Amino acid sequence: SMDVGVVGLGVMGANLALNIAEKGFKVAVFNRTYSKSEEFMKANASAPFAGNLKAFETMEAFAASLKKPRKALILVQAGAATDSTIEQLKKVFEKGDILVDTGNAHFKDQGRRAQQLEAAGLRFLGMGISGGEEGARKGPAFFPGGTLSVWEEIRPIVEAAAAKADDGRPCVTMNGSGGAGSCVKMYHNSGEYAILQIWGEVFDILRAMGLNNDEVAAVLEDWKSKNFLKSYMLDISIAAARAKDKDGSYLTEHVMDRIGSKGTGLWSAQEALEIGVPAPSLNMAVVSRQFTMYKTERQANASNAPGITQSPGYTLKNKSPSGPEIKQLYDSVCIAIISCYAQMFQCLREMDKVHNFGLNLPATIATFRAGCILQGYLLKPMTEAFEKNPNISNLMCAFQTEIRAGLQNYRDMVALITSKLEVSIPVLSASLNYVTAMFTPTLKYGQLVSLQRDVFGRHGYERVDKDGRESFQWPELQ
Amino acid sequence: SMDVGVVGLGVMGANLALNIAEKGFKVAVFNRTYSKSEEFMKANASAPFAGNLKAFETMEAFAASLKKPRKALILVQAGAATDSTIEQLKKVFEKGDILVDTGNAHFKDQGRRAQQLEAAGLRFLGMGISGGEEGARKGPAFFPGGTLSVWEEIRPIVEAAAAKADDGRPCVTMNGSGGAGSCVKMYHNSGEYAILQIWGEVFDILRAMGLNNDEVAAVLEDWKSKNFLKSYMLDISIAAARAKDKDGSYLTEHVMDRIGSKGTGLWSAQEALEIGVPAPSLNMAVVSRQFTMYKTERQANASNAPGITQSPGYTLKNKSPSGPEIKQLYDSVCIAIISCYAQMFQCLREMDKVHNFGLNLPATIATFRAGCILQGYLLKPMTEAFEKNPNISNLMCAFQTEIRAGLQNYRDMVALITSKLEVSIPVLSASLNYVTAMFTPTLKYGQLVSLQRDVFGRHGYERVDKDGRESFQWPELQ
Repeated sequence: SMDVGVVGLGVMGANLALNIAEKGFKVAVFNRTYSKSEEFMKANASAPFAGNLKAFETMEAFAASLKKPRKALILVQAGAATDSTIEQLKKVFEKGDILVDTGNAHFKDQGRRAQQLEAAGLRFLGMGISGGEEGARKGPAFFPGGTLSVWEEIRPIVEAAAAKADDGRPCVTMNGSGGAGSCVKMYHNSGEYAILQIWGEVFDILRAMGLNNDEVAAVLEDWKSKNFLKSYMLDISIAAARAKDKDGSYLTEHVMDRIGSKGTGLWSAQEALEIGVPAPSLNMAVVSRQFTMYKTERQANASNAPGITQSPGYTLKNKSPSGPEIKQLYDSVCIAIISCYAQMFQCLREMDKVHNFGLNLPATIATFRAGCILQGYLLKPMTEAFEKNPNISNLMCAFQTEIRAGLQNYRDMVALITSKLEVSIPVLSASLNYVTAMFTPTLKYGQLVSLQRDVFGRHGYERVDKDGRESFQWPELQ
Repeated sequence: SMDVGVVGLGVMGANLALNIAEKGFKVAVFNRTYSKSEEFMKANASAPFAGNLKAFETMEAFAASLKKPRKALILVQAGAATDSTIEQLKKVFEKGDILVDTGNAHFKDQGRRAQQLEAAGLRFLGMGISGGEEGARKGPAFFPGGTLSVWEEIRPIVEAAAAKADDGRPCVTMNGSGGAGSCVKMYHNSGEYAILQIWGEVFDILRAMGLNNDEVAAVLEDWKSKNFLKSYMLDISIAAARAKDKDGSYLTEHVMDRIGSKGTGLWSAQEALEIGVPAPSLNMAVVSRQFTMYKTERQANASNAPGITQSPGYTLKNKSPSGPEIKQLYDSVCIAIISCYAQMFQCLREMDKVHNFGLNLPATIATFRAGCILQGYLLKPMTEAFEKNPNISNLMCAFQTEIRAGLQNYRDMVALITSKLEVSIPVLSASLNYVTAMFTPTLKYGQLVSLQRDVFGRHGYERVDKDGRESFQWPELQ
């Protein structure tokens, strides 16, 4: 009798299964195209734990092997296929069993699937998984939401396969009801986008300033040694920059500049907008990708107006990590990244208030420390900040010191990049605005726009001295 | 019999009624609280066209008086209010009649309504209207869409009431089917958001640079005479700036910095994101308002980190429009505004192909020339530009000259404001990135990010030299 069943042998599904197999649990496996199951069993025939790997043919056979209550991690990356798979399962399953969708769809869909199901007798759980291929095999992070009782049943299996933080804690924790887990995964992917784009801009900026791919890597490597930015994403950027083609040249130069995406980012942007929390970096991260996808249009515009974007340029006198400007960039990045995290958490906090998940923010953040793509040093003090005072106005307050120290440098660096370089910095730019705007008591432009709306729409405006709305009597303008 | 009916007497309802009856048509009126109709016919009983106005009892009556096919213009608040009203009408009308919704619905709802109604034997028309209270009376712009059949039946009343642009052409045209008209209005409101914000930013910047409310007015005033920026919104900004409170001080100083919104801008942002078209200025326009609504949080953040946004500052030598700095700020705005319109139009271009509206852009953009909020000089050359080459890659090229000339000024100003001023410039900033990004053939950050996605997710990447997708082999990182 199998302890758990894993549905869908993808990048994640197969690695995850192994991980759980190696942890000692007997796992029934199942794929759409049985053939793949074969190839799978093949490449892993020799593993020392291949005895815990039972492959199957028919759902109905697969379902009987699992110890009641069955437990099935649906690892089929889809939207539709996930619903299709849920139907197959739902039929061959019995009252009480569990269906865990580790899927990657809108938290709103999870609220649906769950609700139908409980009324149909089966128990559901929407759970996120971050770590990628390696993370899946070695130990990712999970972000569950759903029935409180369902968690306790599954806890042993996931706590064992989760990555362990520097404090022995497994990076998994019940985040709250319904789609709470899928929401956290969504916003996680949201911050991921903003951060990857930040590194990407750094690359573009340094290249513009005269550094070649190797010299860039040395500054990333220096920044890694300074510790504050130590992160997975930083590591992969270094790999990405040093990478070389078969012909011995930098890979990056042969890469078509069009960034694909699969939606998590897009939705987080739309919901942030929906509920109304300001998250400029999260949006511009998606917009920045949209920029690339329009390769054809950009090429046409260029032809129509040759070198219109031309600037004076700025070639670096000191291409070494200790150079004055490179230190200016460093601070920029540190703050920029901090604001990305800030916005990400503010969205989550607000999302809890609105959907009432009963989210335990400091418990959730703690599970970001390893396995997931967002892992890195900064997660330590951020976890502590939210542990120390859970009702903090905003995450940036906790870093008031760091921020004061580099804010001017942040301002100078983008001022210089803007006037002198021929590079677009969507995210680095939006992030600075987030910082300046969020620490400003009175935004004057809000006074003007507020009045304007009254001029044509007669919407009225709030006053700082009275109460209620006031509407001004305006002269005709046509 | 009656020429046409109007339901709902908001700021828009009443005025449009008078607009229409003044033009020679008999207009049946209805409303929920018959009191409101009483108050309407009340205040307007002396008008030389009152005999072309008739307040009604019930829909039985209202629908009774109208020349068949009944044509009704619903003018109530969007949402459930509209839904109800259409249902009441539905009972009291007959095969062939026409329901013209004109109250700001998300273009997807209109397309649905169209079908509902079309399967029930009635005709529907989603028809946006813009111009505000004054414009509603003097003649605004209309953005209709749905069945062509209805259009030619309504063309007289809407043409006669709409504003006429220079060439004497009225600001109305059939925009396409279904929700094509509401879509145009949605994006019209989206450009409006961005541009209002740009003026608001100008106010903030000059105030920061030392100008008092009356001195900025003089700058705008000079900008108007330069003609290129002549626009409605410019005019109202001037009024807004000049306005004084009963205590004889500037109104803006007593205004609560919180910008309300009603959705159209929000959705335009979400759909632009959805179809994937890059509209950074349209997106940040909504965010900038979000920034203001978080007044409480901003106030708290400021208390926990006093003087954190403290900057060098920059006071101007001459507060006269002849000031060199004021001159570059001018180029900045010109260019900023041009990209706003550009983004707006690209959104519609793609919207049309995805949703197959059969929209004729040059006809559509021509109806924006007068009556609507976005009206101004620029709409003239822009209209020409699209009549000249309908499949021009991006409107920005048609303005290559002006861009080439002011681009560095635009960069230097933004650089200056970023470095020295204690103000946030969300949209002036995003718009500059839109310009630099859209004219750049190769965005290098796209190369890094592209590869990054491969590292962890094994998503592969497109090559500029091979064709298809490739995936590299990477070192373990954990």
